[PDB]
Amino acid sequence: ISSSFSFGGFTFKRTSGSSVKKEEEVLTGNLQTLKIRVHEGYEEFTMVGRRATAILRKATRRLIQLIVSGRDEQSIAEAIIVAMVFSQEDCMIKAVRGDLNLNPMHQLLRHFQKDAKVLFQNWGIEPIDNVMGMIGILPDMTPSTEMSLRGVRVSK
Ligand SMILES: O=C(O)[C@H]1[C@H]2CC[C@H](CC2)[C@@H]1Nc1nc(-c2n[nH]c3ncc(F)cc23)ncc1F
Repeated sequence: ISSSFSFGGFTFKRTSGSSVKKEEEVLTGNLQTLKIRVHEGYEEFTMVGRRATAILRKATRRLIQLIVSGRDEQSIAEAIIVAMVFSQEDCMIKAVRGDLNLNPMHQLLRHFQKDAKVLFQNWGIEPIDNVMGMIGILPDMTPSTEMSLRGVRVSK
C-alpha cells in the first residue's frame, strides 16, 4: 500500500501504522449498496493542502483525531470533509442523501463536497477542555471553546 497519495486536493502521507484492505459492501443513507475497500488498522497521516494542514489519526472505520489548521472557515471545512470521508465511518456512509454515480470513495467525497450539512450534523459533537493551542468547531463551521465536532480540533 502506497505511503503518499492525494485525496480531495490534499497530499496524504502515512507517518505511523499500516492497514490492510478488505472489500465490503455498505448501505448508504440513500439505501444504495456501495462496494468499498475498507482499510483495517491503526494509522496516522499528515494532510497538506493549498489552504489547510492537518494531522489525522484513524483506526478501522473510525476517526480518532483530526487536528486542523486553515486559512479560513471554508478551508478548514474542506479538510474536515475529506478526513470524515477518508475515515470510512458508518455515520458518514449513513449521511449520504443522494444516489451515487468510478471509485466509490471519490463519489462519496464529491457528494459531501457539494453539501456537508447532513454529514456534519450526524457526525456528533463532544464537550472539550480548554487546551492551549486548540479550539473547537461546531457543525456550522464556527468556533467554540466548549464543544466540538467529535474528534476534531482546530489549531490556533
Ligand atoms: O482506495 C482508493 O482507491 C484510494 C482513493 C484515493 C486516495 C485513497 C482514498 C480513496 C485511496 N488510496 C490509498 N488509501 C490508503 C489508505 N490507508 N488507510 C486508509 N483508510 C481509509 C481509506 F479510505 C484509504 C486508506 N493508503 C494508500 C492509498 F494509496
